[PDB]
Amino acid sequence: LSDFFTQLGQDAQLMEDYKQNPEAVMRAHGLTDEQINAVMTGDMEKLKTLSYDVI
Amino acid sequence: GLSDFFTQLGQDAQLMEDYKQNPEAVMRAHGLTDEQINAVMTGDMEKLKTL
Amino acid sequence: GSLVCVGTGLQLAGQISVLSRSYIEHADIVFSLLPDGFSQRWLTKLNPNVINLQQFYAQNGEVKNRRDTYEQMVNAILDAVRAGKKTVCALYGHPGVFACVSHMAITRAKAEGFSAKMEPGISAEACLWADLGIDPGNSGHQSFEASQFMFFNHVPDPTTHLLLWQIAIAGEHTLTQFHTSSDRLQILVEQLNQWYPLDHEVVIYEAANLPIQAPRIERLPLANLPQAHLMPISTLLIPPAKKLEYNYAILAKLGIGPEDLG
Amino acid sequence: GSLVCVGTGLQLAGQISVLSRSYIEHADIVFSLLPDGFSQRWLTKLNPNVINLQQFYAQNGEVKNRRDTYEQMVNAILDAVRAGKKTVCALYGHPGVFACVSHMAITRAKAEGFSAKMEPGISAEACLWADLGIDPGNSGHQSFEASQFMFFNHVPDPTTHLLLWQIAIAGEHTLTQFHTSSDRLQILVEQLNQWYPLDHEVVIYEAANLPIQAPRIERLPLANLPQAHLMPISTLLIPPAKKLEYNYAILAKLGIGPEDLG
Ligand SMILES: Nc1ncnc2c1ncn2[C@@H]1O[C@H](CSCC[C@H](N)C(=O)O)[C@@H](O)[C@H]1O
Ligand SMILES: Nc1ncnc2c1ncn2[C@@H]1O[C@H](CSCC[C@H](N)C(=O)O)[C@@H](O)[C@H]1O
Repeated sequence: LSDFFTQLGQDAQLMEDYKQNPEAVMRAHGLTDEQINAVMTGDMEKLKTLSYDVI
Repeated sequence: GLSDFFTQLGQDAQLMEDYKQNPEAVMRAHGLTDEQINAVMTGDMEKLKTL
Repeated sequence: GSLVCVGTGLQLAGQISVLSRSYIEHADIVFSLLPDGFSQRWLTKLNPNVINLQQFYAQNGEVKNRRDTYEQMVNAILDAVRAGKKTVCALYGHPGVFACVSHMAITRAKAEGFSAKMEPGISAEACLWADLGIDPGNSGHQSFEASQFMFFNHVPDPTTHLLLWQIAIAGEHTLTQFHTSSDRLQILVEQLNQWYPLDHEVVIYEAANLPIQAPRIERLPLANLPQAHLMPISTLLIPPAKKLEYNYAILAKLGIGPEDLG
Repeated sequence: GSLVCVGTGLQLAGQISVLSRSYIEHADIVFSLLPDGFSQRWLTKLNPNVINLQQFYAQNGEVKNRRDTYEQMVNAILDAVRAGKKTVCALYGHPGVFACVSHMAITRAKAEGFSAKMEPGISAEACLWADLGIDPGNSGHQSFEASQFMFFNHVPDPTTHLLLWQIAIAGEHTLTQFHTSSDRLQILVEQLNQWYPLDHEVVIYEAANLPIQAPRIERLPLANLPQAHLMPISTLLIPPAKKLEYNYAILAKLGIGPEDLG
């Protein structure tokens, strides 16, 4: 998971690939179905599971 | 020459910290002329764009 | 030793500047304060000599003033500098935007004779303009920390885009709790009612930290704020209540009028 | 085709974000607006298919409204998108901070059915906090465009750090000239005197564009502003005129006082 996210955040090729077809890119990088489901529902808590407070 | 060095320096924190310790030595070692170095030390951006 | 404080942006890995990443890479030691564990893994691959400033926050229900937390962060940073280490502080976003640790560290380092500097980063405010398609220049921009807006006398310009940072702890005067209360937020709404109607639409904004994550852009009337789900990363945006009106006094001094404006 | 608007920061080469540099690299075509020729050379090595938006500014003394300049920039960007090109606009600093071209291009692209987005960048404001060691959160922050501050009704909070952008054209109502006049700046000084004394110290700030260049941090009383040497890249910072004062009405509703503040 962490490997994919770090690549995706840095690589504008991959980023535009991901936006075209998120599920296909995520499957192609090995993400599980629960990991993909976590992404498509926006559940960041489960994603961290699966892997300043004041001025 | 000049444009190479500036792009070089703006991106490379090693070279940036090398430059901060000894600006003249780093600038000479990267081929800057005395007029180019003088422009840098007096802050004359007009002249740097000329050169 | 020396000190450079950088920001890493809000998004994982890609929102740090090229120079700032290079500073992290080449550092003797890094003191971090990052939004999550994905960001922390990325940093440790960049440079394995990381000391997490998170450890100095109150642990395990324990009561701790956040100013004592920051002091310990600042002191830990300066210890590495005083020892002789080429030290980098890697904070999320912009290290000097609503964040005191780096400013205090740089002031202290400079006073003890050490080289210290701050490299600007991409802050949550910068993310908001892009995510919401708002230019702060359109009708102006005001930022305040929410609690300072309550504790002290600030007058907002209701024609601007107004930001209240750290809205989730608005009114939490002890600086020992992670969140405020709904009655505190109701007092904020009544205070804000001097300038904004109760049905005025505001936006709870949260910039995304991961590249698979959409930002939070939640629109709601101002009256409903005390019932809303707020997080420490939440910023409250209050759009203008009022459109720009002509300043005839100055236009006359300039010898022009409205339909002369280009 | 599609549209991504990025920023390159203020400093040469190193202040662009890692992702934003990658967007430029992989683009079909880039439309640029950069501070100088060193920045332009750096961009052309990243991606040789660059169209310089500078061409659309008034050339050779011609009378031209800046609004027609920006329209032509927006239209040129959209033409590449409509043709089918994966298009990037690379503006200096933050592309949506006191800059209309990218916001207008994205709005127009979205309405014609094209994917358009804005990536935040490091703006001149972000550079100022770092260069001056000022946190916008300390006592709050206000930004206005200088001419809008004159032409329309804005009330500044004199406890905040106040910024007037594009100070060099303050009061230039036609948007056909590159600079204003000292009589206009004197009218601004008199307007500002409602809140700031004539001997109030202000700062003319210019972030550096080159890595061998120090920033401009020129301190002067407000009265001397009309005689000062201003450039298009100059921003006027006006530090607080008043200290923060306690807001007794709200503190009482909160049931606390000054001595209880953490
Ligand atoms: N992801 C995010 N989205 C929106 N606002 C955020 C945010 N993360 C932090 N903030 C704002 O910043 C406050 C913490 S102060 C730290 C700010 C950070 N230096 C920056 O550059 O943005 C939060 O209370 C919130 O108001
Ligand atoms: N190098 C610089 N230092 C300080 N302010 C600057 C600057 N370059 C541009 N500005 C400010 O921005 C105005 C032009 S509008 C462009 C702003 C740019 N998008 C940014 O991110 O900053 C100038 O009039 C000035 O007020």
